[PDB]
Amino acid sequence: AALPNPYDDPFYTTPSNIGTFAKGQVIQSRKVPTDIGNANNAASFQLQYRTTNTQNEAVADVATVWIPAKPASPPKIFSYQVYEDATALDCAPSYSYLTGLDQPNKVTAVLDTPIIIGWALQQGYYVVSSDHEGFKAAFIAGYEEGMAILDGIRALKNYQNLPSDSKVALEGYSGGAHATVWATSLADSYAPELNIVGASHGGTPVSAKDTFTFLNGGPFAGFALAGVSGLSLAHPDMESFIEARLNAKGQQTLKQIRGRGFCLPQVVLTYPFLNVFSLVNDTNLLNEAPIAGILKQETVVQAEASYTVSVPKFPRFIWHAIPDEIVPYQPAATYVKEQCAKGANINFSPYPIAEHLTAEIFGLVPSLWFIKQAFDGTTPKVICGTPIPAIAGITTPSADQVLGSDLANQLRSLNGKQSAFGKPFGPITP
Repeated sequence: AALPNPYDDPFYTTPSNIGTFAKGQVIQSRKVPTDIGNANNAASFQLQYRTTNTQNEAVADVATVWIPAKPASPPKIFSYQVYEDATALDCAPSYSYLTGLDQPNKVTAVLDTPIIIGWALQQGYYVVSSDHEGFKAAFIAGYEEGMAILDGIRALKNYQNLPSDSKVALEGYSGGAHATVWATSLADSYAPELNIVGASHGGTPVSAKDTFTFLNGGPFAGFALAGVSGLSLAHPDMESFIEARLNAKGQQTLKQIRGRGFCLPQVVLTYPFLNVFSLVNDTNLLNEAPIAGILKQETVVQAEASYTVSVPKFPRFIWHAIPDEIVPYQPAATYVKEQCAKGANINFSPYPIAEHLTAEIFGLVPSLWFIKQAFDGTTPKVICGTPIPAIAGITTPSADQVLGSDLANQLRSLNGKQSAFGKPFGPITP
């Protein structure tokens, strides 16, 4: 690619004086060439900034920002979260965004991603996409991800000298939706000064445990293992518990998934029909200390949580395939149900006839339209959590009206094309 592998780059290291930096303070910046940056005539930069990890230690992270040629005013920050879905450093979004084709997780940056970030830049929004997994690549570690994203937004504000009351919106799907919901959940306590006006996420993993039990032993069982890997990297007490119980097969498998170049496509292809419990000497692994307690912390479902879960009050759009075969629908429906009961403002779009990858496209145009409405202060008034399948041209403007001819044609060409997961994308409308 345009830069060396992150493993070979001192930009992806925490400096010794990291404790002198405030949360979201920029340590370093560099100009980078990106596919999206070239396509939209927007300057892209990488920011090394200070953030906080799960163990509450000061650490560095990297985010990619795009500066629109003609910015909207007042300043609007669009925070985009990718479905990285891996536990290796070079799977980082920042590296995948670069011009080049050899990045192992390149696929996460070339399908619907350029359309979304492209659209935001054409609106004049400043765009930030953080490496939400951090330098340890702790996949599905909620506190790690949420804090990294919120500091990433702070980093862009600091870098571009944007006003303290700049409007913020967040968007993501799949693994990116987990990162997004966690950022919105931690915003009140960790980053209350951020003017978050809206959020939009779909195919959302809201419970680490429920996603694990859903995926384990099936064709996408690699993500169950990746989740175990990522949580362990974020929780040292879980790491030690699992390592002591790993058999010979388990020890080599855990090393493999954390190895350089092992990213989303490798996770998909390598571990179909893997039972994660065959890697340890205990089937009751999840119900035991300290794992049971950690899983009660690594959820935004109040019924499962061992803490009081935040209820973001700003307008939100949440979509999901009811028949989702990768990220379970019911935990996400329960989350919406719980949030609405405690006073959330959620536009809920469950699709009765869809899959994980087809709902990714079905909810895209409505997602972006909702975000523009959140920025303009014109989100529709709905009964919280009432099922309204969102359809471009019916419940929102058409793909061409929202995206323009160029980006809508790019979205239409995704129909029948292989995704990161191997499954094909479908049409814009169900």
